[PDB]
Amino acid sequence: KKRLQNKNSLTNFAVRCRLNPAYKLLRSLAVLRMRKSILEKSKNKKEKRVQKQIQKKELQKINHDYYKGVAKAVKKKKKREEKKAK
Amino acid sequence: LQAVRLYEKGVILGYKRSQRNQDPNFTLISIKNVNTKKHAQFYVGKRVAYVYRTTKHHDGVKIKCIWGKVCRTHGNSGVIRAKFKTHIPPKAFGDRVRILMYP
Amino acid sequence: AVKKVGKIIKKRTKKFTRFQSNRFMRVKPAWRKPRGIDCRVRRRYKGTNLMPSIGYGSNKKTKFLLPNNKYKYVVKNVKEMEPLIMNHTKYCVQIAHNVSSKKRKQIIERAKQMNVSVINAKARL
Amino acid sequence: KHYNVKGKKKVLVPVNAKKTINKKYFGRKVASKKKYVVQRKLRKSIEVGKVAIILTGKHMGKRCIITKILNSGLLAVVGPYEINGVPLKRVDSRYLVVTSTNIFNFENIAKLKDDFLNYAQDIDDDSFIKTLEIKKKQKKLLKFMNNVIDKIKEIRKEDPKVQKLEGIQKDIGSLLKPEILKNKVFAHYLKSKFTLRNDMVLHKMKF
Amino acid sequence: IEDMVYQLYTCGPVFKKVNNFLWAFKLKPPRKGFKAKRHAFNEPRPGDWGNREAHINELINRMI
Amino acid sequence: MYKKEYVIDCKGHLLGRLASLIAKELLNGQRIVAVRCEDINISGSLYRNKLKYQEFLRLRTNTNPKKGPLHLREPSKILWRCVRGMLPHKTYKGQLALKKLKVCVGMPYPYDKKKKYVLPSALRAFRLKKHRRYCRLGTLSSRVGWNYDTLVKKNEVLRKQVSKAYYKKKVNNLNEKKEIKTEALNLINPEQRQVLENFGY
RNA sequence: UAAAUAGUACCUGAAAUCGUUAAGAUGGAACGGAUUAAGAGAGAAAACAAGUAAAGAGGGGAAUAUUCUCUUCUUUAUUAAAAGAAACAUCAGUGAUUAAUUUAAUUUCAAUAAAGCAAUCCCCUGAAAUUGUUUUCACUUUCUCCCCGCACUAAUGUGGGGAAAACUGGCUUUAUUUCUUCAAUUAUUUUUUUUGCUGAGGAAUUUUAAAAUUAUUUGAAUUUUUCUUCUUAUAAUUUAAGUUGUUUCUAUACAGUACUUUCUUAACCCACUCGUCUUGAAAC
RNA sequence: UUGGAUAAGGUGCCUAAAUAUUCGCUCAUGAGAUCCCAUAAAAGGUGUUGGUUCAUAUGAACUAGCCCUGAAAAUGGAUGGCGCUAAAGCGGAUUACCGAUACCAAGCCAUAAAAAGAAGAAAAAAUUUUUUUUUAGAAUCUUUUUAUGAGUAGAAAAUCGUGGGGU
RNA sequence: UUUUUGUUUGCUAAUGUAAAAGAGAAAUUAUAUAUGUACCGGUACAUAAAUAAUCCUAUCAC
Repeated sequence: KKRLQNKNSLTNFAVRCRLNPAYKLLRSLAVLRMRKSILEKSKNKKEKRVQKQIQKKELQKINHDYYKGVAKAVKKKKKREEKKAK
Repeated sequence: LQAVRLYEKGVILGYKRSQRNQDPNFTLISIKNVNTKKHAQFYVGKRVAYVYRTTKHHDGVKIKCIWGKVCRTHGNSGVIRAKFKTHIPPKAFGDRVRILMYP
Repeated sequence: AVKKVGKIIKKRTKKFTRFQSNRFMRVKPAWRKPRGIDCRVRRRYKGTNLMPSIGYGSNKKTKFLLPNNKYKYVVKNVKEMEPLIMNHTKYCVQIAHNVSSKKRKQIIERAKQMNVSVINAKARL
Repeated sequence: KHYNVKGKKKVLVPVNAKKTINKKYFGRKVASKKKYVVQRKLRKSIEVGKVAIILTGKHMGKRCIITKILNSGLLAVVGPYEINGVPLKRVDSRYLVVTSTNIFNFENIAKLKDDFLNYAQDIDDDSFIKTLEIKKKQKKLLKFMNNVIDKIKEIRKEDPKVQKLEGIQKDIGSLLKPEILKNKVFAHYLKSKFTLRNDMVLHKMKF
Repeated sequence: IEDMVYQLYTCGPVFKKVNNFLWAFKLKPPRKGFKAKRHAFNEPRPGDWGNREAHINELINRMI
Repeated sequence: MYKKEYVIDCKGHLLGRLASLIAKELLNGQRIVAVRCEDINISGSLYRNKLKYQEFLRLRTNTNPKKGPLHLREPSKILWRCVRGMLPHKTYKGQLALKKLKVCVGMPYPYDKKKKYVLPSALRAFRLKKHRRYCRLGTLSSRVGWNYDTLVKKNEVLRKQVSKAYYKKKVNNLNEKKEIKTEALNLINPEQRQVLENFGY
């Protein structure tokens, strides 16, 4: 067959849907999910964020222990150097 | 007084160029009051007229114009590249062009 | 530089000249491939007498046709227009250089009444 | 009529197909296989009452009032001839810088905005298209210069399709004359010509 | 093409066949350029060659 | 760059930076006139720059010094030669650019009565640290054999007095015009007055 | 003499070389490549007008030396059409630019106003008592106060020595996030401003089929709807199924000041003497 | 060939692109300035900039960056030149940009390979009737598709010409 | 020296632009500060310190 213009399979909607039969449904779902009104998220932001307090607690704890380990190694090396000095 | 301007003034620098090699498909143009890439991007679709005089008459007139169009910015200091219907002659380097407000 | 007239694209004008034919009278401008050993042009040095190559070839859909979008056919007789009766729209006619005035007039008359265009219509008159 | 792939609503208007090409093997055919083409989609800043600046014509630099979007992309404009000398002219959008001032943002002109719209609703592109017969008559006399120019003017005046535009011009100008004239600074603004001084930088100034 | 994308992204059972069926990608030069093709991506100085790990994505995006 | 001509007061500029800017302007086609070239500064001590010029002077075609590098002692000619060295003067366009430049010592008759511009990118005050040595081109030229420095100085002091008189007259005229403007601002219509006040006129 | 620029060196009469005239160039080579520009020569075979009516000159063919018909030139007036090019717009392909955006992940933050806690004290951080665990002091602002120098400062303050609470800074509660903040990176998605270049092809049995969109219609699903999805049928359209349209101009010309082209000059960039032997030649 | 974007390398001028941003070092009365590359050493410095280890913010000893001495050649002379010191030098860092006959998209030529092939009406312009084009079928051929293209010595194919012969 | 028309046998009418579109802009100087004024370089007082990021000039025909 005669070669024609290679349509952009990403931006040309007809050929994109031809190549991916599920793309029209996927894009429609994404668009309607984007269409959600701001009031729901405005009223639910604090409800969503407050449930992450335990994660924040363990999340601080892990980094605190990591820095404690770093400081303990630093102190041990300093003490070893002091011992080597004499 | 009379003879309204309604165009911005520019100067024809050389061609699109490297050291010891030329690409006379694009002409470097310096526009009057623009000195940055951001400001040069403002004049991108604009038409350019190289209006020059001539020793004798050609259509009853002593003046003729080479038409071109801004294509993209050049460098960081507001120089642009322009593509003309015919390559402008290197005798025109340093001459004046009109960056018109249309389109 | 290319020149484009309608569907016709002439990929290059100003026919290639033989290397060093500009400064030697015994070297004619007709193109000859420089065989040489260190010949500049053969090695494709910058800025000297580029060599012809197949890349310059014309689009074969519009290759041999004249600026009138017709192929030229050279005739020396009135009897050599019968093929053109069926090709009057894509062939133009050119009269051979060594055809006398009488035969030229006859050929022009036949071409006109065959509505076939003539390239050198006003020769020898 | 329209299509809205990816939510666009591009709007389709019928398009003719006149270019004719020869077919591959036997016949000839019309090259264009399409019947509709998407519409012009003019600039956002283009409204009826706006005042714009002409950039290309013999009226370059003059200020005019938008009149009507002419269903073909071009827009009718009237720099009211009684105040400015700019006639009822069909101009292209991109040859026209539109300012931010509306003629109908004035209190004494928002009243007659409706009459302005009623007068302007009846102009069309055919009225601006030059007729073949009058074009032929104008070109006939080309085969002294003052007489030629005057006869060209006379033929243009006697063109029956110019006269309706002249009448619309006259009535719109009569409608808009006193209200415009009673805004003295704005009247001078309209009668003035926009020039590019060497202190204004057109990538900084606002239209 | 979605099946091909799946088989390529997850090294599925039909991976050799899909990869061989696919012509070698002919990429553009990077939009913002390279750093130094001479030097490694892992060298402290700017460099390009070697395993970029997840950083190949931005380079592909500029090259595609 | 977009003027008929640019007059540059070369006082207090660094020679190389000034020459580079001038050369680019000339190549782009802008005619410039460099005045007070004797007050150009060069980084580095006066002795160091004098050593450089002696190196330049020792340079000549020993077969025939007439064909040799002409050395030129006037500071204006020194600036001209530096600009030429920053320029493709052996081509037609480069030669046109070179001829578009005019250099003077002091301020002659037409150029003392027109605006003088300054290139901040080449000012010594902005380009040299205060603790680093610099030299004066006129002094270097006098050490090299120019011997017109003092005459330029006295011409400059005379021009200074004339310019001071002109400036006093201009200041008086400006004050009178300002008072006239304030007295006339009350006679125009209030709407125009508010427009002017709003836009700072 | 047909012819003497066929005059005895006599057919034709090339190149090298030289003369005349004209035009142009000309700062220690000249020429050249590539791209244009200015001039000067030429040119209409695509670079508009097919046809129609009349009269003038002709040529043919058919019809049984007399009728119809076909046409070629010239003039008159009498109409189109098409072709190219520009501008704008549309679409598609390929870029450039500036505004964003859904949903998640990653110790984020930062505020508003009402309480409270700690005072070298707090979120932190620092120094000391087979791994964890625990303890001590030492960490802050002042446009505060006291003493000494008591004006000594860089200072519209200052150096040293002591106190103070808690504005500041930190923490603990409740309500809010449009007063203010809601960042950044990544993953996953959806758009958007202004714009450059390009338009191959032309589908008599795949430019079809489908894919998308529009308007009806059937049933279902569902993220629950003015772009929700999946089909049942119909009719269309293009986002399918590689550029189409409008308006001008050329131009109402028959060759010019326009258009095409050759040549001559410039100008920007580039360009070393060819052949040969040679590892290697512009080669002193 | 038309656009785009880059490599190497550059962005003070010559020279297209930064007198860009950000942090240090260096003053040279022969500073220094891109692999190959167009020389520099032993030994020194109370120049300045950081570090290290010892002695009640002092005295030492080291260490290594830049600078300086060591460092002399013949025509006049070369970081390529100008010149540059709030670098246009040296060591980084952050961006943007410029920059190929390389890369990407598209067109066209040829080469190679491939898919395939031994008959019917299309359009436009005038006014149902005319007009204008075409209405194809050559097998070393026709249509379409993809990839590719340096080249001495050397080889081959297809073409282009000359004297003479048959047709 | 001023106005109108034009430069559309080698000659005897005759045109060229490296750059018009508002091509607008005269104080001097110091850069770890300057400049004006008034008294005797000093004293005092003002001014200036994104300076062109400014100011000035344009359209109101008859």
